[PDB]
Amino acid sequence: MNDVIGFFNEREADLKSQYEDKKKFVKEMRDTPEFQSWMREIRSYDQDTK
Amino acid sequence: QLKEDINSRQSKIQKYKDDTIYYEDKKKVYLENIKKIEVNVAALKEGI
Amino acid sequence: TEKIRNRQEKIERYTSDGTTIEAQIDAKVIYVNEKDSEHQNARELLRD
Amino acid sequence: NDNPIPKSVPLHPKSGKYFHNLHARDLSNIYQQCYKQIDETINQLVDSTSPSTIGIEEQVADITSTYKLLSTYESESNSFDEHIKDLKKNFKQSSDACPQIDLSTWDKYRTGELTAPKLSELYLNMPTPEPATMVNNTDTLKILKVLPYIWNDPTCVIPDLQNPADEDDLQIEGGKIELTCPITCKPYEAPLISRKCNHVFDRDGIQNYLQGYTTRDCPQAACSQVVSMRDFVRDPIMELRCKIAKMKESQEQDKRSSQAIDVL
Repeated sequence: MNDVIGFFNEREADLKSQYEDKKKFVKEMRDTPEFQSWMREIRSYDQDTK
Repeated sequence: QLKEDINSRQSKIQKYKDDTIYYEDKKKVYLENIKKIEVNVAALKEGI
Repeated sequence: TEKIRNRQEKIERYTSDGTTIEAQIDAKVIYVNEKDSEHQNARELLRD
Repeated sequence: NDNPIPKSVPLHPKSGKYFHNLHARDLSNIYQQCYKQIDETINQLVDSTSPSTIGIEEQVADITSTYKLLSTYESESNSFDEHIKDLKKNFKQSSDACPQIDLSTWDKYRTGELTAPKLSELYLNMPTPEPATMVNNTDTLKILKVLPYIWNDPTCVIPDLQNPADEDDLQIEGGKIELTCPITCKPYEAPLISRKCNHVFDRDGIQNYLQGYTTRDCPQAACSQVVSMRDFVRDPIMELRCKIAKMKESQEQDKRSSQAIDVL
């Protein structure tokens, strides 16, 4: 059991690392340079409304 | 007590032999994986 | 591979030690048998 | 299930260390000391009882029962150790056969769908020791059984293989076994007997007959065979008979002399 609990500890550490990587991917998915390109296309459309 | 200790040590020797057998089996599996990687690399190089 | 190498080196050293300790324990068996004979002599001397 | 405590798991090398360490504690020294003690007690009892005192039969039977019980104990102790080693071999083979738990095999074992050998269950299921393939026949037992008859009379023919009652119905017609050899007019100081001749010889003059000839015929009658030096072995029965005969003749001589002097 000491072997299996050490193995499960390293497995959960790997899962924690993967979860951190997914959080980083979520964070970089937003605030993109394309997201920066947005909110001024809206302004350009607002210059010439409907 | 020495006879008991040396019998225990001989059983330890045989279990080391078994452990080395399992390690050699793992090494053979690793070599098979290496050969598969090598043939994949050869195919990729051929495409290259 | 180096793990297997040092494991089998330890196995060979342990087998050599086992052979040497088998010779040594045969020597000890002769030793305890002759000590038992010396006690049989000593106890009969004490008896008489 | 519930509490994650699997019933059994495959053996580990670290656990293999303890498995190799586990052994059944020995009684060889204890058994041999007990055997030597009872043998020397029997030897002391052989001449201990007063020659005029009669009735050693019950003590002989009690000592025979004690020796049989000791021999049974030794046999079942050997059964114990052989069962232990067989159980260890079977358990190690079963553990080697079973796989190893790495990812979820431990979970499978915990859920009960996977089973591993358990030394407790195997030791509960091991057969009870059986006193089989064992014979309670020793030289000490033989002399213990035959000593009451020698005490009654120096010359006796105990075997009843031909007929249970005696050598032939009710009359033995077996003559007597003489302590003093006609060849050597002296008590047997070196009683040596053959497993084939079944005759006791002093060996003082027997070596003279056996020198120069590899095999020589047995000088005694009722048999026809040739034996060498190495077929001779020590026979405790012969000197037991000699000692009891000397002790009885000494006591009877003392009694007759004392009574004759009391007459005067």
